[PDB]
Amino acid sequence: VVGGEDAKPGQFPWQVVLNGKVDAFCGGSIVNEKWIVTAAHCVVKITVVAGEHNIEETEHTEQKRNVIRIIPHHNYNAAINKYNHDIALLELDEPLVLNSYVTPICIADKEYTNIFLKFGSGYVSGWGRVFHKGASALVLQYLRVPLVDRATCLRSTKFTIYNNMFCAGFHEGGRDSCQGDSGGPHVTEVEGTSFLTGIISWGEECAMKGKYGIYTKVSRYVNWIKEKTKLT
Amino acid sequence: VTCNIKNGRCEQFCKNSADNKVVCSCTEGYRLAENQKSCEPAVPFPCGRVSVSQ
Ligand code: NA
Repeated sequence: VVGGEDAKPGQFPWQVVLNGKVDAFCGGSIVNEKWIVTAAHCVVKITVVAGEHNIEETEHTEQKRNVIRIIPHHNYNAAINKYNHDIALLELDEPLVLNSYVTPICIADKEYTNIFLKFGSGYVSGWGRVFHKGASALVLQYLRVPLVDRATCLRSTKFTIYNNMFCAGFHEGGRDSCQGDSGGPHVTEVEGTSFLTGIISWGEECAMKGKYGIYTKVSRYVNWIKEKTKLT
Repeated sequence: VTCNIKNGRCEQFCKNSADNKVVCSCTEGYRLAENQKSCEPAVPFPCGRVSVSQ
């Protein structure tokens, strides 16, 4: 996240970090004790860490888990486009122990997830780069990003943006998601309860004036998430 | 009093009901409160809530 702020511990208790050959290569969000939702392009052996705050300090709220199953969305096809239908579910080896630092994100039905995205302001968070081609964050970063209208979003890039994606960010640049944040949450706070409204997906140049961050619209996939991650 | 006006005063979700009334509801882990509008935790660690002192 470029132009964000340090989160306080437990401020985004649904956030997870994905570690592999490189640490903090992507983010994710807790759906429930056994399931994480992330970007399909992020997902090799993956370690999920919930309860994380400072990725260079072994603290006492971290819960590390291994991934036993990867479910990319059935319409995802990286040979066609690495960034279309960019959503996947990760099944953990052993359940997370839910607490103040390890809490699921809420997921509304399709209609309300779309209403919440229409509020026009969401929070993104992650341990991605703090400048374009810069270093990764140590402490979790967060940033409020406004929804960008579709036509502006289309005029900003040569690549095709479908209706299952949205743009968010600032016309002046300086504040955006960045590499390493992909897969993390875009959430909308509704009277003190956060709901998942997007998945951080991609962009071309972090925080560049006239460019925006591209996100997966979660409303299109909530039924699939609820069905795949149901525990009862 | 309709769901299209201030969400029917529902904290989370609203459904239009009979006789120009609404029925509010909440996501998993919350209970609809006695005031008929608010959502109260029904589990120790409900989704989407910041519980650590900020
Ligand atoms: Na840590």
